[PDB]
Amino acid sequence: TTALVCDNGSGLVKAGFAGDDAPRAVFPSIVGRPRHQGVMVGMGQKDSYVGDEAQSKRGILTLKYPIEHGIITNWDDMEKIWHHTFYNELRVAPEEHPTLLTEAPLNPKANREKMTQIMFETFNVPAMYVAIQAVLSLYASGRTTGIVLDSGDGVTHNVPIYEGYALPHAIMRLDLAGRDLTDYLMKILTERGYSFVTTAEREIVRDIKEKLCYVALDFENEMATAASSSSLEKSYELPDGQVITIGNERFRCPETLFQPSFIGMESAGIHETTYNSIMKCDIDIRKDLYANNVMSGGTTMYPGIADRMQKEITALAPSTMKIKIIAPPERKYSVWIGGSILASLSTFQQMWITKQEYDEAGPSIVHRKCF
Amino acid sequence: TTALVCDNGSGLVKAGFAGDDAPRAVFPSIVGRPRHQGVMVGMGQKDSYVGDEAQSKRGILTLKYPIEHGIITNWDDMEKIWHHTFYNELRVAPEEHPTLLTEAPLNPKANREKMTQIMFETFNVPAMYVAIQAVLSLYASGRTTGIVLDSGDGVTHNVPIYEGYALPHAIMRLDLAGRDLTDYLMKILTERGYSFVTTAEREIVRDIKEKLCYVALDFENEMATAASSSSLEKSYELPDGQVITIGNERFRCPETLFQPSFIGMESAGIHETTYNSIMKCDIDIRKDLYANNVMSGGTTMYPGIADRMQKEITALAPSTMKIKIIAPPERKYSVWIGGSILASLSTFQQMWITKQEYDEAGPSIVHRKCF
Amino acid sequence: TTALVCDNGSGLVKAGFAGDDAPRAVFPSIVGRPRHQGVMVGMGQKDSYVGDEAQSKRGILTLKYPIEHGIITNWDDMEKIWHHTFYNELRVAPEEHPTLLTEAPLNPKANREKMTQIMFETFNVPAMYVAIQAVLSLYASGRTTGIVLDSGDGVTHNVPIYEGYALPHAIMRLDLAGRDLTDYLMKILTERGYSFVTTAEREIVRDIKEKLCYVALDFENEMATAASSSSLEKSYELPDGQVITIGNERFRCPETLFQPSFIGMESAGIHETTYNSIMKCDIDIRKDLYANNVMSGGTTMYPGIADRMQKEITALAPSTMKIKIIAPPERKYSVWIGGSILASLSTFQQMWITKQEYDEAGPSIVHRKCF
Amino acid sequence: PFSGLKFKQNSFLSTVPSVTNMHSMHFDARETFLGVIRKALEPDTSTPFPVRRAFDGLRAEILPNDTIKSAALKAQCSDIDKHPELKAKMETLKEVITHHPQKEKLAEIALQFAREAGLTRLKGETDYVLSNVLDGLIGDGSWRAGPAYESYLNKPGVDRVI
Ligand SMILES: Nc1ncnc2c1ncn2[C@@H]1O[C@H](COP(=O)(O)OP(=O)(O)O)[C@@H](O)[C@H]1O
Ligand SMILES: Nc1ncnc2c1ncn2[C@@H]1O[C@H](COP(=O)(O)OP(=O)(O)O)[C@@H](O)[C@H]1O
Ligand SMILES: Nc1ncnc2c1ncn2[C@@H]1O[C@H](COP(=O)(O)OP(=O)(O)O)[C@@H](O)[C@H]1O
Ligand SMILES: [Mg+2]
Ligand SMILES: [Mg+2]
Ligand SMILES: [Mg+2]
Repeated sequence: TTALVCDNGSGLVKAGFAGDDAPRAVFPSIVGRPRHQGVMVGMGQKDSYVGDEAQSKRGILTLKYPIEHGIITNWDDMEKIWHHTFYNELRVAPEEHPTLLTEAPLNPKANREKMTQIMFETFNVPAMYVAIQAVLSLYASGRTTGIVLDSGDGVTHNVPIYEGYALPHAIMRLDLAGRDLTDYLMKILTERGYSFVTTAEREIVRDIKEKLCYVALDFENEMATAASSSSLEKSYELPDGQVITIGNERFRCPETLFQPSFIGMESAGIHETTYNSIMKCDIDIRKDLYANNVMSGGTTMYPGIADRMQKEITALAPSTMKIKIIAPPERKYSVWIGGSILASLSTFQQMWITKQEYDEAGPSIVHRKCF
Repeated sequence: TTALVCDNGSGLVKAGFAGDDAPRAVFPSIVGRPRHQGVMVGMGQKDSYVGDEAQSKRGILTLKYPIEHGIITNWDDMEKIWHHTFYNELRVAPEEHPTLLTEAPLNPKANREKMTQIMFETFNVPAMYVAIQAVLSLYASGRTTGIVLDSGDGVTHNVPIYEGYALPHAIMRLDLAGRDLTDYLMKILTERGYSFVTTAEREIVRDIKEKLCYVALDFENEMATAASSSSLEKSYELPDGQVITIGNERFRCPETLFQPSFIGMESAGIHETTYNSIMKCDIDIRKDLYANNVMSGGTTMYPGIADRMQKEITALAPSTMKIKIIAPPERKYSVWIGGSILASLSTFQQMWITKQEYDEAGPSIVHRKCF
Repeated sequence: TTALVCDNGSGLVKAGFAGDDAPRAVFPSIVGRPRHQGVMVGMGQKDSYVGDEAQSKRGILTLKYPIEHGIITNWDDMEKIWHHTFYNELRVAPEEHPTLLTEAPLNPKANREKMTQIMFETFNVPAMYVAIQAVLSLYASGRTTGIVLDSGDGVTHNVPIYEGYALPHAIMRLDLAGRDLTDYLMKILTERGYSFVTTAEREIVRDIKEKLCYVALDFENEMATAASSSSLEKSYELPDGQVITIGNERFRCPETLFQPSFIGMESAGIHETTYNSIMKCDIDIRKDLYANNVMSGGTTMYPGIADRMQKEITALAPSTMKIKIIAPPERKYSVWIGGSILASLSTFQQMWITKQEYDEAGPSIVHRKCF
Repeated sequence: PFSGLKFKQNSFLSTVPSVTNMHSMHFDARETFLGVIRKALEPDTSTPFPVRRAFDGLRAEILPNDTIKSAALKAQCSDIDKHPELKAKMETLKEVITHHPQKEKLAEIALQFAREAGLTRLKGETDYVLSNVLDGLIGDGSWRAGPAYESYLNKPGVDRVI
């Protein structure tokens, strides 16, 4: 009867039932094959771990992600992770409950067409629906207008939207996200000698990143604090026991969101592609978009990210009028929670994609369901 | 029907049936030719004693070992000792029961290829299997993870292994073992004048070693106890009757395991090639290898060897996290007992090497059976 | 007046004057302490041999390298080797000639900061400069564009660079190199019983490697030639006199460059991290990088390495357009020769790091000199 | 018959396991080699639709994903004469993988699974899928003998060397 909502996270698959406040189970989107001998006779089974059991056993696995840049690449593994959601951790029959997949805007069509074809012809769900990420996040705001800095693990994107109506031409999207943060953090740990090489260490780099890295309010003046390096450094215990420490590399890594030339991609920062999105929008809406900026996605859980972009968009906006940065304390789950709302609306049960209308339509039916 | 497991010990051949708790018969791996006149007419027969009857009659024999450094050298004598196992002391027909030979890692290929060719084309056993030493010893632990300080009579080696999966590149192996202890003990008895020269006396040196020699907790501070030589010396009755005594040479001999420069081999000690093995392993496993160190093999029956390496690896490990040394009270038989388990598993009877698949394969079949 | 250029080789220190075609003196980067009694009275002096005199006297020494993985570890010994360069074999006063140290990209900062602090405050050179390895190697090419497979003794790395301008984000670097070849060759000689254990034998393993090992064009089909082992084996005389022979282990050792899972490191091979570097580069340059691939460094003196990677990158590139592998016959000295050119340019004498600008700057001056 | 169809390059490099992995005794090399061939034959999205879902539709009854479907697949491989319509559709896929643009890179890795993992330990008695897929990549089909030999014993000189 009830619906399931399962945000296909680029880094962390978030899932749960409709109308629930918190998502039921959140596990990292990691499938992993083992890579060693296995001279034991009993424990050599289960030749592909996925999810949390791949997370704990990460030392003997080649951890690979099925989704990169918001684009689902390895469809063989992507079945394996969805089978882990429904059966292994939600323990629900997928043939009984309707689902609601979510995806980024401006991804390829085959990322959407295969995703519905692998949903019906494999899992036999009754009805599905595909939602744009950031337009779910306004339902989490409980507010019907304003652009969204939805920065995930794999992609960041801005979906400007006035009350009801979106701006499809002004949707901007950058591939710089948490993996591009993690890969750049791996580059700058080598300057302090902490050479973290392979995928098991690429996991523990993210544990360094999510526990330590903050973004600076003023980059140069706080870099000068790291010159008189007195109180900047913290220190992190690795899983083996030996401890690291990190100085200016702690805040220099999340400046990739603002200077994308650090990883060498030629783009504007997410403070500027914010303003470049609002300049693309029509002139009446611009007063309301400046008062309504929703930070969303797990990348935007950096401390100081709201105080930075409120300063930095103010540098780009005409200073005669106010800016606001709506950064709720549930930004990590905002796409799910707004997804949990939208499936629960009584005006929505005609907006699904049912199987009985799929069968004469084929996989192109989702292109005539909210583009 | 039942299987035999016969650990080809470098010093002591351990053998018995599958599923038995204790090995059936343990005898030293000594073949010996006589070396004198034999002017008696009746007792001049049996021109090559082997095993316990060579042990008791050791005064008139040139006792030689067929296996040195874990490598089987004299294949003519190695038939003679295996014929003594099956017929003379186990009294079983080798053509009826499957066998399970065991061997050290990183030994030559011809030590394995000849060993199977001399098993089928001489003894005609139905099925055989060759196991790495230390991976049997985890079956004796009943635990699926952790490195093994498997120090035998002829070779010591570390096989690090996480749950199921081994680390083949991190297998380290040193040739320092009990014979290198015995030969160094013969060198330092001459400092007290106890000149033990030939192979019969080389046997009774080992009886001195296994009854007296302990390893020191702190080498220098306990050497200083031997300066005020008051209570260190014990005393040992030789088989002729005259008695010896031994002071600092009692603990200085098993320090060869820790300072291999005493016998002049340029290596790290077995406390350090432990840590050098775990540094070679990947960073997640290192927390679990430190909690799981299995002492194994008859050399590690020295009293104080567990209290030493728990101290000494702690000096090398990062001190923020715990170390454990799993030293069971059956370390002498741990390779056999784990070998007795592995042959008894119901999931193993497809893992043999049968004769009917040998005949089209030849002796290279064991290289495609667990390397 | 003239400048010195001294490539801090990870395995072989290459040194000489500026503007010279060949480096003046090449000696292995080995310092060695003796490890025995020294009961002679006269010859017991010179308690630390280094260089060629440690090479000839290698039987009584513990040969240790000061640099591993391109990172200078033992700074006490690293003074001793540089003192051997300037005084003992170049016979030049370091206070008169400017120097030019070279180093790998993506090494730690303290490998660079200490290296300049130990250059001025110990040797008092007038001016120094630190260069990236592979960007010197294009000067040896006499060509201003193309990536470089600069594989040394300690590290391999790719520095993609278009005409003038480098690609700093696309610099890739793997620690697999000649020592990881040598250590794997030591592992696979034990399969033929040739147990070479300690550092003196680790030296003669490299003499086996550099004289015998070739890389195969097609690995599996030439492995099948070793099945019908007729003409593959050569044979090598050890320094004692006894001779070895080697079959499939001759080409299976340099396949570690292509299958890094042989030494168990989880990475792509150097054929693939080539292509992974060029995919990171921008789309216009990719046509010119494919026509310009410079093999460099002494590891790439394997016969057949050019014919292999020209085949293997062709398997990864889009086949509509050509590939080239620029493998000159001076790849062993290419980093030095390009270093000999760069110091000789008339437009370079303002690009040094002088002492008079060092004194108010401190060791961080090299971070504002070409990163 | 499947014209106008193509694949993306290097589509299978993430799927091929390490060599130390395939030296496992609990490594059933069938369903991980097919899993390479499954990923390697993933059709690129530049192919048009009505040739895409037909070739994908041929796959799901030939190269399934679940370990129970491929285990069910081997069941009719014992009596492949009595199942003609699936047996006849297999050589179509054999024709497709014959014209695969990375055939040599497949055929290099396809018999790398044969030796290191022991995929071809039956050598003439392997079932119908592993037969012709290897025969699709290896043209002469000379994989019957050759991985078994390993040059066991030869001593052209002195004894143990120390
Ligand atoms: N508390 C945190 N602090 C810093 N970074 C975080 C935090 N939580 C998550 N992240 C980053 O956000 C990513 C999770 O984003 P995710 O919610 O998966 O986006 P999506 O669901 O759209 O893929 C993680 O990879 C991590 O790098
Ligand atoms: N109780 C003991 N105390 C001290 N040393 C012992 C003891 N028992 C055996 N040893 C030493 O261990 C060696 C036997 O090791 P063993 O278990 O036979 O190894 P392997 O089976 O590999 O030859 C003997 O040489 C002996 O010196
Ligand atoms: N002619 C050769 N054939 C094969 N291998 C070689 C040859 N010359 C050098 N090598 C290998 O290359 C390494 C030397 O690389 P080198 O040029 O010294 O790198 P670096 O200068 O960065 O230290 C040595 O380890 C040696 O094993
Ligand atoms: Mg998200
Ligand atoms: Mg033993
Ligand atoms: Mg060098």
